[PDB]
This record gives sequence, C-alpha cells and structure tokens, in this order.
Amino acid sequence: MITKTSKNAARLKRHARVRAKLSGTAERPRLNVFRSNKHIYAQIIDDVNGVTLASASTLDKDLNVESTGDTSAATKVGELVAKRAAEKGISDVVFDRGGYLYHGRVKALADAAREAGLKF
Amino acid sequence: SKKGVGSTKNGRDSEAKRLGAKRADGQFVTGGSILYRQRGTKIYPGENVGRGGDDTLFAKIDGTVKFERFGRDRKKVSVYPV
Amino acid sequence: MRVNITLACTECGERNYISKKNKRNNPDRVEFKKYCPRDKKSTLHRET
Amino acid sequence: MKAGIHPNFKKATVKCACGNEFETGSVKEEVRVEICSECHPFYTGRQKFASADGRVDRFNKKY
Amino acid sequence: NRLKEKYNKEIAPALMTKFNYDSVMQVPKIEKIVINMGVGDAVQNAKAIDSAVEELTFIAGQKPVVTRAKKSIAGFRLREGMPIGAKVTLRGERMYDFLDKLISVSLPRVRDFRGVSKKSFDGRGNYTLGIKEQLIFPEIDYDKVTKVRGMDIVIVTTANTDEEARELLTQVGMPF
Amino acid sequence: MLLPKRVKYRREHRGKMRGRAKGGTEVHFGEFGIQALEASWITNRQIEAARIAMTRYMKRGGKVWIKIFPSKPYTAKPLEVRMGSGKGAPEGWVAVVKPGKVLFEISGVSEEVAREALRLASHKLPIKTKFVKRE
RNA sequence: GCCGAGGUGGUGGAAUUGGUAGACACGCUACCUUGAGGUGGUAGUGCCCAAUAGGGCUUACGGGUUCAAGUCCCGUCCUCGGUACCA
RNA sequence: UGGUGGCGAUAGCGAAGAGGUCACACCCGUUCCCAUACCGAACACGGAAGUUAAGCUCUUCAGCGCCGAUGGUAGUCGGGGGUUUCCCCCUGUGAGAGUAGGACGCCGCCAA
RNA sequence: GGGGCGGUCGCCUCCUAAAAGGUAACGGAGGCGCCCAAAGGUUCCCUCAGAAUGGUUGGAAAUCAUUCGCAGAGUGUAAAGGCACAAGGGAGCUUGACUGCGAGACCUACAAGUCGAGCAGGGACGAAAGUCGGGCUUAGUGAUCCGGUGGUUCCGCAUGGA
RNA sequence: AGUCUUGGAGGUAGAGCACUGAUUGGACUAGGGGCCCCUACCGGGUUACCGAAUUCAGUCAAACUCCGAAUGCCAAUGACU
Repeated sequence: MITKTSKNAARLKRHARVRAKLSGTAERPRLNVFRSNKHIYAQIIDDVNGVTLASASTLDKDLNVESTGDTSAATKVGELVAKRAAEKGISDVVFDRGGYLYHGRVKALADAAREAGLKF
Repeated sequence: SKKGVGSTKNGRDSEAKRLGAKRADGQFVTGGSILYRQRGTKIYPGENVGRGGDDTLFAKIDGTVKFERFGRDRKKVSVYPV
Repeated sequence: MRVNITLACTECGERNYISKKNKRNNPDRVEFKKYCPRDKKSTLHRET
Repeated sequence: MKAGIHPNFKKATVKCACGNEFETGSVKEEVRVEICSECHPFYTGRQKFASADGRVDRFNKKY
Repeated sequence: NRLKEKYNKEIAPALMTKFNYDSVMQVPKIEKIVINMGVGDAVQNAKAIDSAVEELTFIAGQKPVVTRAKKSIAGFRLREGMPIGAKVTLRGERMYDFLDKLISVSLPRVRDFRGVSKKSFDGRGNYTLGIKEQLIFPEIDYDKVTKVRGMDIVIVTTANTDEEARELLTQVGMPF
Repeated sequence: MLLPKRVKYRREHRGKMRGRAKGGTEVHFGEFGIQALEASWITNRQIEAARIAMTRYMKRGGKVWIKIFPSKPYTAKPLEVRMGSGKGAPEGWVAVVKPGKVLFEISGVSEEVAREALRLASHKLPIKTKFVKRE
C-alpha cells in the first residue's frame, strides 16, 4: 500500500507540542512561521486576543526576491517582520518556530529579527 | 466445646489521606493556598493555578476560584482576581 | 549493594552533600559538580 | 549517507559467459558472470534442454 | 541507472495505458526495498550477528541495523534485547541497481530455480523474495561463506491494489 | 451444580434484596415461564431440583431455558465456632432473585404440560412464584 | 480443630543456592562370563508419536508471578509431627 | 484560497463527487547547512519538468460515532403505617435506559 | 467476642465508606522496610498491544515490511488516580538527586507530615520563551539521649592555649 | 445559626454493559475428537461429539462504570429571621 501522512499533519502535531509551552500573551505576541515549498510566511500573533498584529510574507509584491525559499528570502521576510513590528509597536516578541527545527529558513527568519531588533 | 480457629490474614490498611477540594467555587483565596488535593490529575490546573510535585492544585495569585471544565469530559481549577 | 554517599568538594574539601549509589553498578569513586556555599559557585565534588 | 561506514561503489561492468554485458553499481569494480538472465533457460521462454527432455515415458512399448 | 530509465520510459506509459489511470501520479512506483536478514542464532552463537552485518554491507552498501528482539521469549531461550537479525531499507538509485542484480544476475544462480511464486502478494500490492542460500549474486564469494543463511527481501511498491503490482513486477523483470 | 468457573472474589458481602429485578421480568426466549412474587436467595440445589422436575414432567424437553445463574457466593463459618477471627470459608453459590424475575422457561410444548411442569418446579423453590405466558 | 513440614521414574530418595535435567544407589532391559540360574562385567533406561534426527506432556493436582516455576504465591486432597488447656 | 485561534465529535468516522493560472501540496535532485542506529522515507538545502490522483479545500448523507429533550418509572430528603431479609402512602425532588428530535461546522484575526 | 494457643502490632493502595472529608471489627484484597548515575534534568524528535496476510531455518509465537488499530500497551514496583499536547518510547548535552529561603495553604491533640508562587547566590539544557530544589502521584521508615566524623569571625571556671 | 436563590467538588442508591470479571441461548465457524477408507498421522469422507474467536438477543457485580440522583458538604450573594 505504503501510505504516508503529510508533512503538514506531523508539522501541526509538532507545532501543537510547541504551543503547549509558550503563547502569545499581552506585550509578548507570538511570532509564528509557516514554511511552504514556494514561499514563506511569518505572523505576529496575540493568542489571548486571537489577533495577528503584524505580518510578512515573501508573497509580497513590494520588496520582492528572486529565489523565494533561499535563506536570503527568509532574511528579507524576517527584516520585514521586525520593521512592521517596530512600525506597529510591539517591540518585544516570542519566536514560535512552528513545528520545524530551528535550523534553516526558520533560523534565518529568527536571526534576521534578532539583528533588526526583535528581542526574543 | 471451644474449638480454636484463627488467622484472618486481612487486618491492615493505610492511613487516610485527605484528598479533594480544599476551597470551593466563588471562594476568595490567597496566593499559594492549596485548592485541590488529588492523585493523578482528576482535575487540571487552569489560569493562575499550578500543579505541584505531589500533583496538588494551588493558587498562584489572590482571587476567586472557578471550577469550569476542559471540554469533553475533564475539569479545571482557575483563579481570577477581583 | 546500596551505600550512603558523601560527596566532598575538591577546591575546599568540605563535604556538603549526600546521595546514594550502588557499590556494584558504580564501583568507582563518583564525582559531580554541585554548589559549594563556602566557595559560592559550582565546584567539582568527590565521594569520600 | 554516513561517512566511514558504507563501502565504496563503482560502476560494475557485469559480463556474462553468453557475452551479454550489463551495467550496475556495486562494491566490485568489474564482475564476470557465468549465467545471466538471458543466458538462464527459464527466462528464454520454453527452454531447449529440460523442456525438450521432460517428455514422460509413453508406456515404452517400442520394441 | 538503467532500470530507472527502463521503468520511466517503457513502463510508465505502458502501465498507465494498461490500467487507464486518470492521472500520471496514479501509476504505481516501487518505493522501497527492505532486506530482512532474521538471524536468530545469536543466542547459541553470540558472534553470528556479525555474519550479515558483514554480508549485508556487501549485498548493499547501506549498512544494516543490528536489530533487537522487542520481547523476551522463553521458548526461544531469549530475553528482550540480545539483538536478532539485520535490516536494510532501500530507496534511491542503488535499489534499481539491486533489482538489476536480482533479476538479471542473481536469480539464475538459485540452483533449483523455476517460477518463483505468483502467490507471494499480501493483498495490498507488496512482494517478498524468500532466499535460503546467501550466495546468489557473485559478490558473496564461496571462500567467505560457511553458513548458508539466506535472506528475506521485501519489494514494496506504492500500488493500492494487488494485480497492478503484479503487472508492475512482471514488467520490471521478475519471472513467475 | 451450576458453578462459575472463575470468580474474582471468593468472599463477597451478602447484599440487600430490595427493588424489583433489573431485567428478565418478561418471557422472551420461551413461551411459558415462572416469575418470583417474592425475593430470596436461590442456591445451586434448588435450580437443580426445579430443572430436574421440569425435565421429568415434560419427558422430552424442547427447551428449559435457565435464566438465573448462581453468581453470588455465600460463605459459612464451621459448626460450633465463636464469632470473629476472620470471615468464614465459602460454601455455596446463589442466584439473587428479586421479585418479578422469570426463572425457567418452556417452548414448543402445550400449555397444560407447561403449567404442571412449572408447578412441579415451583414446589422446589422457596419463593412464591406465578405462571406467566408470553405477551 | 489449629499450626509447621512433605508430596518426584516401578523404588528409596537428592535437585530448595535462579535459568531448561526428571542426578546418585536399587530394581528393568540388551549383551557378556557359566552346563544353566545367582553374584560379577559392559551399554542404555519417564512416556507417546518418530529408523536417528527431532517437537510436546510431565515434579500430587487447579489457578496466578514470570520471558521463564520443582522452587515464587494461593486453594483442594493426602501423609507426617506438635497443640487441643482452665473450670 | 493559505496560515493561525476559540468553541464539548452538533466538529467526528465512513461513502460517493468536483478543483487547480495563483495558493497549499504531491513532485525533481542532493552541490553545500543538516540528517539518516539503515536511507534525502523523514529532517534539511535547492529547484519548478507534471500532477489533480493523495493530503488539501468544496458539495452532499443520518449507516456507526456524537449532542439530546418531554412524559413515565426506579431511587430518595421529610412525615407516617404495616403481616418488617422488606413493602406501602403523602409532600417535594428526580435519574439511567429508551425515545421525538439536533447534527456530516459555528465563530475570530491576518495575507493573498 | 473470657484467658491460654494461633494470628497481629509501623507505613502505602482499594472495597467496607452510606456521591465533601472522616469513619470500626481477629472485616474482604493486596504491597513496603527498595530500586535507578539513567529509570533524574533539559532540548529535539514519535506512538502502543494485538490481529490479518506476503514471507527460509521459523514452529502457535524471534526478526521483516504491509493495512486495521485515539488505546486492549507502557507507566522500575502493589493498588487507586492519571497519562497518546505525554507522565508512555528514542537520541544529544548534562547534574537543579543545588545553597539560603520561602508569602500563604493542607493536615493534625501534640510530635510531626505534605504543598508552595516568588526572591537572591551560582548553574544545566535550550536559539529563545522558559523548565529544572529527583524520579508519574501516593509506600521505601523511626523521636530523644549517648557516642563517632567533617567544618566553623562560638565558649572555655585567674590569664594564654588545651 | 437557619432558610430561599446561585455556583461548585465528590461517583453512592438507581440504572447500564461502553471497559473489567461472571454468565444463558440461537447462527456460523478454523479446529479438537469418535466411525472409518485406503494409508508416508498423508489425502480425506461423514457426523446435530465438543467448540476458541465473530455476530444477534438476554443476565449479574462492594473492590465494573458509557451514566447518574435525592441528600449531606463547601462557598458567595442579597434577602429576611
């Protein structure tokens, strides 16, 4: 037969393991990461209010990149995360690597936000 | 006639440990005070309630106590302020 | 067999700690780094 | 692939005694084979020797 | 190299128009090949595990796992652990090379070879070759062989029903 | 000798006999049955004697349908022994019979034979019992 | 009645210290020695299916602990030894 | 559409359908980061040859699952009576089972 | 349920126990007087038991895939409670199986026993958020007196030591 | 302190089989026997001789709960007394 469950089903389980231990409180919004094959996405979420505050995707026709899956695409969408997080003033944020490792594009997002000034 | 039979084999028993609710719903409750003595988690900790090493439910802040429910068939202690 | 174990410091030589270990599963002299309040830091301790 | 664990792999030039050559990748650099698939008689349809041989005895009246 | 190109080019249009799929992705593909060893003489012969930790590294260079018994069995004189049997999993290019070794090179050397069974499909689309002699394809070297201990090969397609895995494995080259 | 093959606890409490039966109050496997008008403990031997009387009057029974089983054990201390020093050893097995419980049934046999068969069954039972047809 | 012990091949009987036998001394069997029996000497030896190979039943029994039970644990039957006292 | 949240499977399972330029994916390879007790299956790094088959959505449906009354009954607080291993009456309360029915999604946020 | 005889004496779990807690009997059942240097901590991973088939030696059952299995497994160990966001399984690194505490609670005649957010000193793991003051919770233990050992800006019978 | 109103914790009486144990019967059913046929215990030929697991229907439980009371308990809120 051999059948496989999706990347996304195990990804949501391993994300829900992460979500039991850190949340999007007041004055610590949750910095979530979604990591599609053709793009990458990053939101800044209140989990108490149910509201994402700022957002950034490589699906942005302004400030686009070529590769969109490169570490430079993740670095540019991370600097957009931190720039919108400074423009709408949360100023302190909690990094939700979302059911992934802290390895590649996700770590590129996180390092770009740490450089640009989001204090994890 | 006095015929000798003995040997019960079932005398002993342990000391009663006083599990259960120590505070109620709508009770004013200070910080650090034990809300529920249990073994296992018959009832879970919610907001401002911690689970101890001997899985006791205690209040983290001052405030009233509410026993709500965890959805399917499962309960919860939560402490709110005023 | 199970033995009561003191874990004396090395920088100070002071005892400061007790835990148990086997004489068979740990036949050698065991060592840990714990806190010496005379030394006020983490310090390598040693079974005595 | 883990390093220092697996043996090497070079392009095996598998031969055969019927002359048919074939290509894989193995530990051995070159392999000579005495009976391949196209040499073995089961792969070659209804074979010559054993199928021509395997007629059961026709109640051997002949003499 | 050659079995991937043979499979894609000749087989995938032919098998796709043999079973009339409504898309190219419904065509079954051989996903993995799992080579079991199953040497349980580790109890009475403690060294023997290294036999086919040696050999299955030579059968396919992916090193097998020294696999352990998951439950203690008194009738087999065996506690839980004391590892039993080796295991190779296989997907990539070496595996089509391995079926190239089996079909074109090895399975002639089965010294009593006839039609290997039609009746070795589980009902889901998967196949097993049961091997009893460990020297079939010429690397095994009679010189380095004393124990003849054979092998279990689990050829695992992605086929959902069974007879289309049949028509896959006939076209790959397995005789029946 | 109806006996449970295995029992968790060889010494159980004596329980209480109050309320009607939970179920089996009506005849549905057979055609004619016998209900209890009172509550009691019925042992192994009473079901033995009742079923034997049933089989002997019917002389070839269609079905006999024993609906009650002696699940509960009763223990008894030996003869001429003082109180205390442990609960006594188990002696017998009991079906607890609440009032309104169909004990035995009959199928395939005419009504008069069923009347007299359940009557000869009833004179082996400690309870007041009544005849019951299927509705 | 209560308490302690023990139930093993046809036999008396060890295994009771944790890893699978049913030791050892008798019978029993095949052969040898003798005119022939006895003693004596050699080789086997619980059982049933199997040429051997080889798998299972088996330590009074029935059930649990265990991956395993002759041993660890409980109940039934039996045989031992001690106790059954005070008016 | 895609991500992300709350709500008790009324969310489920199962069965049959429809969709791909975007989007999520399946996929194509491992040259580097990484990885696999084995292995690019997974995890990662890249890419965009085709693929709506699978996940995914989007329809339906009451077969299992789930929610679920009203009445009646069992039980029972208090008062009382009787042939008292139990039963009965009165006042109030009130199940469980079974049902009639509800249901194969409601609700926030952000980016397209 | 006279006394002797037998049996017991402390700690843990269930039932008794009557839907808070409590609750007796020579009432019904069981366990304990430990074990683990990983069987603790943290981080990242991930899912069990059985069954049906395809399978050498392989047997009813070792090892293999393959479906069905939101739980028949596991949780060091009785029993109960609890757990598949793991508390159950793996791997890396580790020693928080720390020191001084501790607002406030539970429990109780006392003696005791249990929980504890948070603070400081120093760390472990983690990128961080954070978590860590032993193990999944509850058994695994005993007062004082008297001695032994180790250390101390303590005393020391006139004074300095002892 | 009482009572009305409100919110809770706790799983007994009852009830039910959804776990765990017990257990009545029907339907099939691998398999175990018994009559045997020859015959390498090999292949079988039968049986109302027993049937593990599946399914339907019914029972029972202090140490069984998918469920769940009346009461009692803990409270807060006002209200009276």
